[PDB]
Amino acid sequence: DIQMTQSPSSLSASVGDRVTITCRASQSISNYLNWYQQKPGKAPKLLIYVASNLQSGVPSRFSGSGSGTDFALTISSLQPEDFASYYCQQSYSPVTTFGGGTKVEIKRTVAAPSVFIFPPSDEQLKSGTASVVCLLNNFYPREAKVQWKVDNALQSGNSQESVTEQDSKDSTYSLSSTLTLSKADYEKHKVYACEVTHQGLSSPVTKSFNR
Amino acid sequence: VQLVQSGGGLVRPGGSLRLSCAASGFTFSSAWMTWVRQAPGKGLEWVANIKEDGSEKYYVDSVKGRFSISRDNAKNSLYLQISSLRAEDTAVYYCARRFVERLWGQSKPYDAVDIWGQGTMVTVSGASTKGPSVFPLAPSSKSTSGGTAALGCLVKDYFPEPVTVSWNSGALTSGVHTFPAVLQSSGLYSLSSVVTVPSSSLGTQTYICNVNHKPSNTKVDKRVEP
Amino acid sequence: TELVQNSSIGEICDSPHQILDGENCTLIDALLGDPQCDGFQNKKWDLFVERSKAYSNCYPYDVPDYASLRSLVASSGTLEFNNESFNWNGVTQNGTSSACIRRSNNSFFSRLNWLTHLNFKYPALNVTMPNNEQFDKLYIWGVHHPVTDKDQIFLYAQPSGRITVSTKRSQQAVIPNIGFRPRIRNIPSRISIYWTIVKPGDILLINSTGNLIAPRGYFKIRSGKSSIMRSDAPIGKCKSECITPNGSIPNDKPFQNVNRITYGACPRY
Ligand SMILES: *[C@@H]1O[C@H](CO)[C@@H](O[C@@H]2O[C@H](CO)[C@@H](O[C@@H]3O[C@H](CO)[C@@H](O)[C@H](O)[C@@H]3O)[C@H](O)[C@H]2NC(C)=O)[C@H](O)[C@H]1NC(C)=O
Ligand SMILES: *[C@@H]1O[C@H](CO)[C@@H](O[C@@H]2O[C@H](CO)[C@@H](O[C@@H]3O[C@H](CO)[C@@H](O)[C@H](O)[C@@H]3O)[C@H](O)[C@H]2NC(C)=O)[C@H](O)[C@H]1NC(C)=O
Ligand SMILES: *[C@@H]1O[C@H](CO)[C@@H](O)[C@H](O)[C@H]1NC(C)=O
Repeated sequence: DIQMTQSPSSLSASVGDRVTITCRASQSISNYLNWYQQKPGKAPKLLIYVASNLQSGVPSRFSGSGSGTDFALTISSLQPEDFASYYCQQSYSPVTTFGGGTKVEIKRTVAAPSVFIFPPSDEQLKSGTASVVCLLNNFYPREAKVQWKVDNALQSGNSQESVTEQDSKDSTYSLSSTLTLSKADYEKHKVYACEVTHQGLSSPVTKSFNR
Repeated sequence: VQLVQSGGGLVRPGGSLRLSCAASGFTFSSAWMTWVRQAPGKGLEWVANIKEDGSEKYYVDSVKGRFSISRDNAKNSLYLQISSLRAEDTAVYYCARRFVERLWGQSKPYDAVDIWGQGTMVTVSGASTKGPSVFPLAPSSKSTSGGTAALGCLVKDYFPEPVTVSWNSGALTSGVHTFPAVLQSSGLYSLSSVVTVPSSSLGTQTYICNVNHKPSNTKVDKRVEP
Repeated sequence: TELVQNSSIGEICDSPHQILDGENCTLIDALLGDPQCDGFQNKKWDLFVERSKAYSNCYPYDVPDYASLRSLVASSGTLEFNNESFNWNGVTQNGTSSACIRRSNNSFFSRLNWLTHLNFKYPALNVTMPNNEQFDKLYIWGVHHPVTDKDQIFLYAQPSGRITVSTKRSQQAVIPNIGFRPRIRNIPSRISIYWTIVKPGDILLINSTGNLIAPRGYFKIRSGKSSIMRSDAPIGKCKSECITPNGSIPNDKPFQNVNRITYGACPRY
């Protein structure tokens, strides 16, 4: 019956900044609000009970406030392990819904990437499929471009990539773009290169390999 | 104390499926119980409420007439009958113990989750189950930096993921990145799990990733050898 | 014609009716003894005005029968409290908590005694209180609900506490419910506040094997003229027979479309 609206959908702050998340709904709820924290790829955690009351294992830097229809989750000094998607629960009669998440990122230090390329395994090449993997390890910011080149020819539509959720310690990201070609189409070539473009790199780095 | 689930997996759209959630460590017969889901990469969504006595049941509007929550107080278990599966029902259905009480003699009582389960994947599509083909990532030359090397395992062509990758039965853990699954055009998934080890311990230290795929009864122990 | 007194002055007059403004306090918090409400002790009123900004800042507590207690306490119009000496041999008194602060120190509700074990022995308590006064008494007590079996044992030296409060017309028995429940004001434990009316010539009986929030005395109860009202209208210096949550109002016109809630001589909409 009663629906919410969280703001913002996603944000970016520095270590030590004071970040706040807004959580509004239709009717006047007053104290009937709770806050949650999903550590990436894990179950949610009780953060704040009844607008403002902190819970077990909740650091002192978190604080909730509000009444009626306007509520705020505040981090007084943002930290590396605070990377999570935050939710705010409504204590209506049926717990209709609870807000669409707010994804926070530590976003700091501008660390450069490291690149490694991997040939297709011998056991895979017998099964008629070739898979070349390229690794981008411990970099920041999110934004990075992986470029595949087969005999120095640009490749598109035949590669896929994924990024690790942000590390809770050094706070960097990791990416693995994999190129997939049929073994018949694969052996037609020799030079396969992985071109990586990123801010922390003064020039694009190319890890390549033969055969 | 925690909860445990089972009963999730792939089902053709329009099919049925039953989720179970066993409880332990508290008085089960005296607490409201819930089901909560989130689609991959999306936010969390409430699904169902059931009363301590199993008398009053509340559902989100998109599942009325299709789902039915239930519980057994003599034992310690929840149930979420799931019929007429639609494609938008693909989500990890968690199991919470959301109870409620009055906090200052209030007319309506304040509620919140009591704890969370881990959730089982409930995918829905016309598809077939197949196990992955785990292939090694050789940490050969030029694939090793000056100070530290890098290797991993590629887990390719496999369906509904909950997939688990461990290194040396759980010995090698520090410095591991298990990448989220990417759904490739063939309707199959594919991910990789990498780990960085010192560039000097390669010819003497053995490295084996331990991939286990429950929906296909497929566990492989592949040696990553330079 | 059609004169119904459709306007209010926007404020509540402190005369002739003796108005008492709870401000940050509710009637129950001042009734129990919340540190911020200690200025309300033994104070009388004809009308007691609760505010929307009121809050509790002691130990998290629930009152299951909140409506009748709030109404019948306000009906008597007095917070006059008479200390009684119960015989609590073998137990430890004046239990304090960190969530309930007096004068930069830990404390608890002023009218309640939080009994714990004495040398890890908490005997079966049987206190009988006669009430030979010509008037109905009001006793207020509670039941502590620890969060773990460890706290239950460290607080009372008794895994299964029981409480029985009895008279010659009633008998109240409560069982504590230990459970892993969230914090409120940084406290996972909770208290359930109960009341018991003791009529003249009837003895108060209390059996408690654990978890007893003991009373320190009684309140003078009577179904009097005084009442309570929820209102955010400020209290002003004026005189008006009629009072509504929207303010004070002249009682000259016969009707009143201001608010269905009125106190005093009012024109009965
Ligand atoms: C009632 O509860 C509040 C909430 O904790 C207590 O904190 C005080 O809240 C007021 C609200 O604005 C703060 O500002 C004060 O406002 C009054 C009214 O305009 C003004 O006269 C004061 O000079 C002050 O600016 C105040 O900083 C805050 N803390 C205090 C007073 O230590 C409040 O104390 C409680 N009592 C009252 C009468 O508000
Ligand atoms: C538990 O806490 C209560 C809190 O009121 C204590 O009650 C009050 O304690 C003070 C002690 O400073 C009493 O003041 C003086 O007590 C002495 C006896 O030592 C007496 O000779 C003086 O004439 C004066 O009364 C005070 O009377 C007493 N009651 C009130 C209503 O303030 C109580 O003592 C604490 N301990 C126990 C075991 O209850
Ligand atoms: C209360 O305690 C007294 C004294 O031990 C005992 O005789 C009585 O049976 C108990 N119960 C009631 C209901 O009075």
